[PDB]
Amino acid sequence: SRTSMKDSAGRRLGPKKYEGQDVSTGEIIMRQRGTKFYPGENVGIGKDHSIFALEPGVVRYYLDPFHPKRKFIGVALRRDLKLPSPHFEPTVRRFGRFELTNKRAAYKEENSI
Amino acid sequence: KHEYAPRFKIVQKKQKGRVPVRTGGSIKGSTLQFGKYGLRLKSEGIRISAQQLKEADNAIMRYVRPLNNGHLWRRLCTNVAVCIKGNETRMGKGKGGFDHWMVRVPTGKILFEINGDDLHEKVAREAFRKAGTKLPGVYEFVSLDSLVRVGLHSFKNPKDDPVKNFYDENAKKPSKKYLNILKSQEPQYKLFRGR
RNA sequence: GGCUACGUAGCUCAGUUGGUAGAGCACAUCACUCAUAAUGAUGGGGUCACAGGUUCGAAUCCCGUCGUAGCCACCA
RNA sequence: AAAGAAUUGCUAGUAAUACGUAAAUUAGUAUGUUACGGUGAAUAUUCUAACUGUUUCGCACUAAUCACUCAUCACGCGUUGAA
RNA sequence: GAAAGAAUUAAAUUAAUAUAAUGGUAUAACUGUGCGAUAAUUGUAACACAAACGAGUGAAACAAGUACGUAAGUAUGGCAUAAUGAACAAAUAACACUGAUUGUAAAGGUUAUUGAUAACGAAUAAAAGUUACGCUAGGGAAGGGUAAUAUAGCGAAAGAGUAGAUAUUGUAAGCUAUGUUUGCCACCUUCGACUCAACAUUUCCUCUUGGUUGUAAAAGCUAAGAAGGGUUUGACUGUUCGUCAAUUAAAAUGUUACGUGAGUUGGGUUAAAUACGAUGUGAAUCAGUAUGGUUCCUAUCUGCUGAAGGAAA
RNA sequence: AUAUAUUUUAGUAAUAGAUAAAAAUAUGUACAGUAAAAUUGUAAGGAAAACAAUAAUAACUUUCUC
RNA sequence: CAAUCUCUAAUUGGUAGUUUUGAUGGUCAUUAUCAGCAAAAGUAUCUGAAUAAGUCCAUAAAUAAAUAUAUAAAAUU
RNA sequence: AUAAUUGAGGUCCCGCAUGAAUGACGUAAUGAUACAACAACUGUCUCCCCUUUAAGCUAAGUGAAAUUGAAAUCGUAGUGA
RNA sequence: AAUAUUUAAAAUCAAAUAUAUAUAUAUUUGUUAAUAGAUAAUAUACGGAUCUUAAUAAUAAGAAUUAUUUAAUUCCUUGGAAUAUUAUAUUUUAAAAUAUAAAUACUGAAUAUCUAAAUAUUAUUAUUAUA
RNA sequence: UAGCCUUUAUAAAUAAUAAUUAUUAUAUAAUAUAUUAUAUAAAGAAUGGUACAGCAAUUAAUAUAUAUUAGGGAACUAGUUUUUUAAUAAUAUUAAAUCUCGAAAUAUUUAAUUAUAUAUAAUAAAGAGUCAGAUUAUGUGCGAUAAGGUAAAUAAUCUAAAGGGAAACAGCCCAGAUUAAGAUAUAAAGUUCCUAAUAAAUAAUAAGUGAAAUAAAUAUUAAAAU
Ligand SMILES: [Mg+2]
Ligand SMILES: [Mg+2]
Ligand SMILES: [Mg+2]
Ligand SMILES: [Mg+2]
Ligand SMILES: [Mg+2]
Ligand SMILES: [Mg+2]
Ligand SMILES: [Mg+2]
Ligand SMILES: [Mg+2]
Ligand SMILES: [Mg+2]
Ligand SMILES: [Mg+2]
Ligand SMILES: [Mg+2]
Ligand SMILES: [Mg+2]
Ligand SMILES: [Mg+2]
Ligand SMILES: [Mg+2]
Ligand SMILES: [Mg+2]
Ligand SMILES: [Mg+2]
Ligand SMILES: [Mg+2]
Ligand SMILES: [Mg+2]
Ligand SMILES: [Mg+2]
Ligand SMILES: [Mg+2]
Ligand SMILES: [Mg+2]
Ligand SMILES: [Mg+2]
Ligand SMILES: [Mg+2]
Ligand SMILES: [Mg+2]
Ligand SMILES: [Mg+2]
Ligand SMILES: [Mg+2]
Ligand SMILES: [Mg+2]
Ligand SMILES: [Mg+2]
Ligand SMILES: [Mg+2]
Ligand SMILES: [Mg+2]
Ligand SMILES: [Mg+2]
Ligand SMILES: [Mg+2]
Ligand SMILES: [Mg+2]
Ligand SMILES: [Mg+2]
Ligand SMILES: [Mg+2]
Ligand SMILES: [Mg+2]
Ligand SMILES: [Mg+2]
Ligand SMILES: [Mg+2]
Ligand SMILES: [Mg+2]
Ligand SMILES: [Mg+2]
Ligand SMILES: [Mg+2]
Ligand SMILES: [Mg+2]
Ligand SMILES: [Mg+2]
Ligand SMILES: [Mg+2]
Ligand SMILES: [Mg+2]
Ligand SMILES: [Mg+2]
Ligand SMILES: [Mg+2]
Ligand SMILES: [Mg+2]
Ligand SMILES: [Mg+2]
Ligand SMILES: [Mg+2]
Ligand SMILES: [Mg+2]
Ligand SMILES: [Mg+2]
Ligand SMILES: [Mg+2]
Ligand SMILES: [Mg+2]
Ligand SMILES: [Mg+2]
Ligand SMILES: [Mg+2]
Ligand SMILES: [Mg+2]
Repeated sequence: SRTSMKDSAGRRLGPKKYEGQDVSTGEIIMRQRGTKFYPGENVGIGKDHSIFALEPGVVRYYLDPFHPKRKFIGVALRRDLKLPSPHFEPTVRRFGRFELTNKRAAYKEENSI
Repeated sequence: KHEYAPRFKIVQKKQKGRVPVRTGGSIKGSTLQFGKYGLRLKSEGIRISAQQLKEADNAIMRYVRPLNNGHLWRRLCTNVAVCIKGNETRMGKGKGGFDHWMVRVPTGKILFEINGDDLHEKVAREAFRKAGTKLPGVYEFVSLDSLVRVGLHSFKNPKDDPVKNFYDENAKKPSKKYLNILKSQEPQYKLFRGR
C-alpha cells in the first residue's frame, strides 16, 4: 500500500479587524494571499499583502468609484466620516504630536539636530 | 458513444458524495427534449451504475431497431468514477482501485427517450417498462403532454413558471458593485481617475 | 570543507626515466581445397581521457575543471 | 606515388619491348583473335610440395582413398533376459 | 469635409509570474528601456496577527548612511504562501568587559560567522538479532454487530426446448430473505470419533394433490399441502468432507457455545527431545514433513431420573 | 606623370529604438507598453518552422479646407 | 635469546556490559498548495492528490566623450 | 494388495526444495523404535449376558478437603458490559 | 357503459388570512385503499389480557386499529351569546312547563407555586448584650 | 505547557452576555429636484462563497436529411451528386470533492443604546485534576449510501444526574434531588383491565391489517380524477 497522508495547516487568512472597529497604528486589518482587498485611506500594505493601519481610527470597508472592481479597506480618523471620502474636499489629517510644555524637554529638543 | 465511459485525460479517484435531492425545484434533465416518449425516475434519488444503464439501453434497443427511423437518446452520462476496496481486505490502508462509472440521478430526471417513424405508443411504453425492470430505481413512462415531476408526489408544468429579464431587475434593485461602476462611468470620476 | 594516485582504438593492451599515432586481438573480402575450417594477407579506428603553459620541439612535466572512489578533516 | 597473402608466362632469335606492320569477321566499330617481321637479354640443380612414367615396402581399397569403415545418440518393428 | 493628436469604450490576466498548487496581478505584481548595482545596508523597533512554551509572520515610528527620481517619493532582497534544525562542545574573527597575589598572560564573556542532530523539539561521541528452555509486572487499553461473499426466494424474460419465452429450462442487469460459508468490525480475551440426543422444515423416503404439444402405460421431471414414522454398513484417511464397495423405501438439509471433554476418547491441532527439506552469517525459524509425548474434580444450588417423609382432606 | 619623406586612413562585426513577449543580469529605482489563442493568407513550408493582417470612434484639441 | 615488570600497538562472542524508535509488509516521520472543511478562522483518519519543497538568482558592456590644429596671447580670444 | 485402500510395498522421474565422512548406497544380525501385511487367536466389536470379591447403600464409632459478598437460588421469550 | 392515462392543489377550482376593499392583489390550505409478496431452529409473544357489535331489549355495550379534529353543538368577536343535552328541584297532567347547575376533560415528575424547616449571600428590620 | 476547574483579592471598572438601531425602497406631510419626520415593505451596517441554483469559463456527455474541412465508396462525360467517416463550427439539451458567472439561512462581527449587577468580563497572587471517552441528531471522509464499524465537524445528554416516560433501558423524549409537606398549576408520556386517568365528532379499514421497534420490487382487486 501507499497512502497520500500529508498536508500543510490552514493559513489563518481571514479579516482580523472588522467594519466600525477601533484600530491603532500598526494593527493588522487583513491577512490575505494577493490583494483581495486593496489598501485604502490611512492604511498600508505589507510584503504578504497584509493590510495594516497607519493611524488610529475606525476600520471601514468600501468601494471607490475611481477604482471600480476593487474592494478597499481604509481607516477613518473618526466614526463620523464616510471613508470613501469626498475627492475635492480637503484630506482629514492627524497632527499626532504633542507640544513640549515642559521647559527642559523643549530645550533638549531644540538642541537636538 | 462515450456516455458510459468518459475520457477524462487525467483519470482520478473520487469521493462518494450524495445524490442531490433538488430542494429548490430544478426540473433540469426532467423534461422531454429530443424524443416523443421517455422513461423518467419516479422514486427517491438514486445512483445508477454504467452496466445497469447499458443493459437498459440494450433492452430498449430490441424495440427501437425494428422501427423505421428509430432513435434512442441516452440523456445521462456515467460521470462519477467509483472505486472499491475488496470485501477480502481489512479497513483503512488507503483507498480502493477504480471499479465502475456511475451517475447520480435525482427523483424527476429522464433517463432515455425514443421516437420512430412508425412507433405506436403502447410498444414504446412496453419497451420502457422492460428497461425499468433492469434499473435500481422505480420508473415511469413520460409523454410530451405528461407534466414534469419534481418531488416524489409533486408535479409542475414548465409553461407556467415566469419569464424574467434579470438585467432589468438588477437595475431596479441594484447591488453595491453595480452602483460603484455607474459612479465610475459618471464624469466627475472618469476625468479625474488619472491613469 | 582539504589531500591523493589512475581514465590511448570497437576489445586487450603498449607505451613510461621526452626528439612514435605501433601490437597482436574478435570482426567483413579474396587466397590453396571433393567441401568446411585451421593457417597466409587485405585493410579498418585512435582528437594518445575533458583541456591550457615552459623547450623550433612534452601523449610523457607544470595541470583549470570532468568521471568514479579512496583519504583526511568536522562529526557538537 | 609501381601495388598485401599469394600468383602467371618465359631458357634464345626465346623472354622483354611507351617496336611497329598485316588479315579474318563488317555497311560501321578490336584494348580481342590469327599472323608478320624489327631490336634483343638475364640467369641454370641442389633441398621440398604436387603430377606424370620407373621402382621398394605396405594395402581390410576394386564405382579402386570424393575408397572402405567403427561406436554412441535419435526413429520404427521384432526376439530374449532381469523384476 | 479631411489629416494628425489626445485618447476613451469593449475585451483580456486563457499569455507572462525563477519553481508546485492556490490566491493576486493590465491601476499590472507581466514585459521593454535609462541609471544603477544601491536597501540582498547599520542601532532601537512599538503595535498587531498567529500562538502551550520554543519559535513564526506583518510592521508604523526614531536615529546613521546609500541608490534611483525634475519632484512627490520609493527601496531594510524576490507578487505572496515552501526552500529547514535547539542547546551543549569545538572553531574563526572583531569587541576592551573580566583578568583568582600584582603586572602580563591564559581562560571566560559580549558581538558577528561556521558545520547536524531527516525517527527532522535533536536521549549517547558510540549498540543488531534470537528463545517452542524462558521469567515478572500489567492489558485483553467461539459469543455480539454487519451481510460484500455465500445460500434461498421473488419480479421481469433475452434465450434453449423438433414447432411455442413461462412442461422443463431462465445469460447479464433488478427487488428481497437467511445468518447455514468465506470475509469485515473489535463490545466481548479446539477439529474428529464414541455416547445420548432435543429442535427446526428450506421434505430425501412414506401419505394427499396441481401441471407435464414435453402426463398413453411404467419409470420420471416440476410445483402445493405434510415434520406422524423413518432416514447405513464397510475399505482408505486424524479428518468433517471426499473417493469407492455393498445395501436401502430413503440413505434430506440445518440449529442446538459449527449440541454434547465437572459424560468417554485424544488420532489431528498443540510446548519441552530429535531428524529432514527450505530460510538465516548465526542463535534459531517455517499458512512445511515426520517419531515421541501431562491436567484433575467425593456435586452446594438449578435442572433432570427415580424413591420416601410431612401436608389442609 | 612619377620618386622619397612625413602623416592620415583600412583592425572593415550587427543594437540607430527609451527597443516592448526570440534569446540573454532573477535584487533597487525611474519612464513606457501589452499578452495569448484562433482565424485568413504567403517561396521551399507540409498538422507542426517565419512574416503579415483580424473590435468600436460618439465627443474633445490642433491643423488644412468648402 | 628468552623471561619478568612499565608503556605502546594488532586481534577478539574467547568473555563481559549494554541496545535493538514510533507507525507498517522495503515504505511514513520536517516544510508548502488545493480538496476533505459544512460561504469567518480552525478541522481528522494508513483520506485523494499529474502534488510540490530540503532551492535558485549578485558584483556586471568597460574606457573616452569641452578649450581643442600653425603662430601670438591670456578681458573669455 | 482389498468387495471397496488418502495407509503399505514395487516401479517411473519436471528432485517446489536429493547426493557422498552435516557422509552416499545396498545387505546379515540386532531394536519394548515407526508404518504395513499374513496366520492364529480372541468380549475389541456385532451385542451384550451371567458370576466373583473390594467399594457404593444402611447401622455404630472416628472424622477431611477445595469452595463460599449475602441469598427466601424455577421455565420461556424479551432486554442488557 | 367502453378504451387509456394520472393518483395530482404546480396549474386549476374551492375555502381561509392579510393589504385598498361587495372587487383586485399577495399568501396559506385541500387530491386513494386492501390483499398477496412475508420466511428456522427452548415457547404463543401488541409488555400481557384482550380489542372490530347486534334489532327484539335493557336507568347500560358498539375499536382499546388508522387519519383529521374537539373538549357538549352553532354563530359573533381567549371571551360572550344562542342552541339543545345531561342531572336535579318545583309545579301541573310516566309526560309537559319553569328554573338551578355542569360546561373551567383528566392522570402525571424529586418541575413550579403554596405550606413549613435548614444553611449561604444580598437588602431591610426587631430583640438581647470592627455596638 | 495551553485549554476547561477552584480559592483569595483588585479597581478614576461594565470593558462581559443578549437583543435593538445602522441599510434599501415606497407612500404621506413639512422645509430648501434635495433634506427631515411618520407609516409600510424588503431575510435589512460590514465580511463570506456552502446548500440551493446554474452550464458561463475549465473539465466532461448527447443529438442534429444544419454548415465547413478533408477521406472512403458511386453514376455519367479530371468535373459531380449522394450515402456517409471523423474533426471543427452552429443550435438545442445535460453534470463536477479539488467548476461557481447567480445565490440563502445559520455564521463571523462593529459602534452606540436598552436589558442582565444578589450578574458578568479583565487583571493579580496561589492550588488542581484531565490529555482511553460514549451515544443520539445533522452535514461529510473511509467502508459496500455495510457495522453496536472507523475518522474527525456542530449541538445535547451520559461521563459526574437521582426523578417521570420510552415494557425492561448510561447516551432517546421531559426534567436537574438543601429538608419536608402534599392543596394548586403542570412537563414528556398516558386515560377498557393489569395500571394513576376520558368523553366526543367525521371519515377509512375487516386484513386481528394494526394496536411504541412501519419489509422491497412486483402482482391482483377495488376507489377517485381526467
Ligand atoms: Mg491549506
Ligand atoms: Mg446541483
Ligand atoms: Mg602518351
Ligand atoms: Mg552486318
Ligand atoms: Mg616478334
Ligand atoms: Mg622408365
Ligand atoms: Mg494563476
Ligand atoms: Mg488572536
Ligand atoms: Mg509567543
Ligand atoms: Mg519584483
Ligand atoms: Mg517572482
Ligand atoms: Mg551532546
Ligand atoms: Mg593573576
Ligand atoms: Mg524523536
Ligand atoms: Mg519529533
Ligand atoms: Mg527525544
Ligand atoms: Mg539507537
Ligand atoms: Mg523443538
Ligand atoms: Mg426461442
Ligand atoms: Mg443472474
Ligand atoms: Mg453470526
Ligand atoms: Mg413446507
Ligand atoms: Mg405415470
Ligand atoms: Mg395421528
Ligand atoms: Mg462443538
Ligand atoms: Mg460439558
Ligand atoms: Mg462445564
Ligand atoms: Mg513409545
Ligand atoms: Mg555477550
Ligand atoms: Mg475553498
Ligand atoms: Mg479547508
Ligand atoms: Mg472555513
Ligand atoms: Mg463554518
Ligand atoms: Mg492406492
Ligand atoms: Mg487399516
Ligand atoms: Mg568430498
Ligand atoms: Mg560433508
Ligand atoms: Mg549416518
Ligand atoms: Mg538396546
Ligand atoms: Mg457412619
Ligand atoms: Mg444496567
Ligand atoms: Mg396552491
Ligand atoms: Mg415466536
Ligand atoms: Mg403497550
Ligand atoms: Mg423543587
Ligand atoms: Mg495544565
Ligand atoms: Mg456595551
Ligand atoms: Mg466544497
Ligand atoms: Mg459569485
Ligand atoms: Mg486522546
Ligand atoms: Mg464506536
Ligand atoms: Mg471516568
Ligand atoms: Mg438518568
Ligand atoms: Mg451537566
Ligand atoms: Mg439543584
Ligand atoms: Mg397483529
Ligand atoms: Mg411491533
